[PDB]
Amino acid sequence: ELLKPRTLADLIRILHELFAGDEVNVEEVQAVLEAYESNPAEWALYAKFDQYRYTRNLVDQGNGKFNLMILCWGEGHGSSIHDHTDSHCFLKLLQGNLKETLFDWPDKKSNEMIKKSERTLRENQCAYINDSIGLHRVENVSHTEPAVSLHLYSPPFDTCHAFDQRTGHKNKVTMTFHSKFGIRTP
Ligand SMILES: N[C@@H](CSOO)C(=O)O
Ligand SMILES: [Fe+2]
Repeated sequence: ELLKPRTLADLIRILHELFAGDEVNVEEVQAVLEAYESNPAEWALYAKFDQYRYTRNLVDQGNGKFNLMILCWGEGHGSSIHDHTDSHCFLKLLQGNLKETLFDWPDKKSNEMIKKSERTLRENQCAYINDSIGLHRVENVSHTEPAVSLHLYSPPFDTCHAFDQRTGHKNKVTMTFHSKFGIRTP
């Protein structure tokens, strides 16, 4: 039974229940993420920005089944075009707006990767991606407003591929945490 999370801590407790088993009900998880109303005081501890690129801040390590983290995007900060390593990936906006651009998996032949679609993700909305859906790029295109997002990945993963938009060629990247549980982890 899905109830509205009252706070980030409550959301975390609910997520531990939803991931207690071996499978994932994507629509239920997205619905509970969306139902949490962002409260900046509750996540300020994790919202550690860097001037030059977006940061990844671990909030909860789940139950062996997922990682929950907060990403902090300065003005103009964005990602590579990337995949999600055979995992579910939910993104909920906590502050600001992000542009998500979708791309198909490239063919083996070298070619420009042309966007398939794009949308603006707005405060409190929860999006979902997985490799079956495609690849994406996520960007804070604002010149004036930093963005903060809450991401849930299941299973957890710490490597992915970045894709060259000009050719479709991929390179393996190791992801790092800027902080864990509020503690900077240089
Ligand atoms: N997947 C990117 C963020 S966009 O992914 O919803 C990352 O975890 O760094
Ligand atoms: Fe992503």
